[PDB]
Amino acid sequence: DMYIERAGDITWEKDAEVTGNSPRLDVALDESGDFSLV
Amino acid sequence: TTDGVYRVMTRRLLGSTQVGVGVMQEGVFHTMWHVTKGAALRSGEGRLDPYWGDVKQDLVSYCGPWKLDAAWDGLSEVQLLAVPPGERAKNIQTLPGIFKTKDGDIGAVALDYPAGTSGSPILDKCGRVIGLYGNGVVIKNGSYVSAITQGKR
Ligand SMILES: N=C(N)N[C@@H]1CCCCNC(=O)[C@H](CCCCN)NC(=O)[C@@H](CCCCN)NC(=O)CNC(=O)CNC(=O)CNC1=O
Repeated sequence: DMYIERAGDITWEKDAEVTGNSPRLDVALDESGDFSLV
Repeated sequence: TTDGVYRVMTRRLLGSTQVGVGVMQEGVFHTMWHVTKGAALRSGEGRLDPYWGDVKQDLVSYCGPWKLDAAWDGLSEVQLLAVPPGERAKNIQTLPGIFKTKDGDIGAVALDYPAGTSGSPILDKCGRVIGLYGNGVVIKNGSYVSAITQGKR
């Protein structure tokens, strides 16, 4: 058994950190729902 | 059952453990299949039972059909409202990458977070959830790149 606890609202924050790149990858998705790098 | 982002908790480990993230919208709770594996969730004195799921999409709805229909424009920046275990929800702006597959392309965010962060929503500038975070690959640098997982309503 699991339980949920509220973590906040779904809102866009103007003063948000900007980070992370934008890679372009060829990937395969198998029947089990796992992504694979191709 | 109020709208917003919720933590998926469980006392089945050493104690309080956050297994993933979820989004409640229009009375339906949206998380990723691998987080709950369809298990029923407790919302206080009331329970929530799975309504729809697809292991391939790694998504699952509760109390109703999938309600998230917003899509990334493939152009604008978006924000990952990451919810790490024991850490306050933080908005992380970023520009999605591309997962190039045989069935088309999908957005991907190159953000690395604890395993318990699976299911944290990804927002557009308008505030609409355009997908869920937690299902991706690990790139060359040991990085983690999660796909912008979105279902059909
Ligand atoms: N390691 C990183 N740089 N970042 C991940 C972030 C993870 C965020 C939350 N997402 C998940 O938990 C999902 C759940 C399963 C969904 C797929 N059905 N897991 C992953 O996507 C699979 C994908 C591998 C399959 C590729 N074919 N990644 C891995 O396990 C890599 N982790 C390890 O090896 C050891 N674990 C850790 O360190 C803890 N977690 C990480 O650190």
